[PDB]
Amino acid sequence: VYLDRKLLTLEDKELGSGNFGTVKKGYYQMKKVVKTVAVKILKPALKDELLAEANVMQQLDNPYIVRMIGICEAESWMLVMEMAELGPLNKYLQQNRHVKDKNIIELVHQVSMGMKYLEESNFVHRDLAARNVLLVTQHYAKISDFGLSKALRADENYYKAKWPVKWYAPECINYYKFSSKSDVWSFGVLMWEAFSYGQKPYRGMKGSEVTAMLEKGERMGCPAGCPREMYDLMNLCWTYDVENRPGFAAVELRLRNYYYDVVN
Ligand SMILES: Cc1cn(-c2nc(Nc3cc(C)c(OCCO)c(C)c3)ncc2F)cc1CN1CC[C@@H](O)C1
Repeated sequence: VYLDRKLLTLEDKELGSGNFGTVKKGYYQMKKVVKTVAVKILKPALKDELLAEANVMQQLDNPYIVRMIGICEAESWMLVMEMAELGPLNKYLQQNRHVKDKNIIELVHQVSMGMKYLEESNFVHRDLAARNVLLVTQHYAKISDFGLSKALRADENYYKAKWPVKWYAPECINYYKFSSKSDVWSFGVLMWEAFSYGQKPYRGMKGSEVTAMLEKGERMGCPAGCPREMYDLMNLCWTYDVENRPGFAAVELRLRNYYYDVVN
């Protein structure tokens, strides 16, 4: 878990920024091979946020989740993760419009598998969005950014709490209640983004107006070229009633079936 700072080389080129500090590309020397890494580098008591993130990531072990290599303490705190070279899903899709619906299905299914695993592990992501899906290849996606994630208690199926309101289920807004079903809501939004080639959801609207729209039963439209069955799934993810909204097992199962029908 604790990494040697002298085995780590960080590139001066920044990769991304935020109110924690930065993220940078680098290399971690293993026994005989060098591993390319993404390093989240810490700049009041937000130290414990990073350790919590690392603590969540240490427990997760799935192909469709970004792997933690370890933590490094030196000059600043540093969370070392494996590198996904192609970067965020939404930016990739914005710049690669030729990508085919079948490819997008493949990627969203991969995300659904990662989230099904996360659901089984009783973790809530609480920030599932296309920006937080990182591409290893055009055909391999991983879920990133566990800074807001929580391990559910063995007796509860939800967590009670600056929010990405556009990705949030009604019960998150109305009751501050975060569950794997609320991750499912966010996945619907993520799907909409993917099939819109990285377009922003609820363009030009304030959170309060988004909340108002959803309350009236209104939902985002079916993106250009999006198969109707995938849009059906988005709407199912946007089921207002948490209890009737499906879990990731059923969401994943629907994606799996549809995808392997497309390869047949
Ligand atoms: C916590 C964290 C981990 N990572 C990682 N990034 C990468 N690869 C990567 C990331 C970006 C943003 C990226 O785009 C750089 C700007 O074009 C590219 C080409 C690769 N590989 C592995 C990682 F673990 C990135 C972050 C920062 N997040 C902020 C919002 C979300 O987009 C990412």
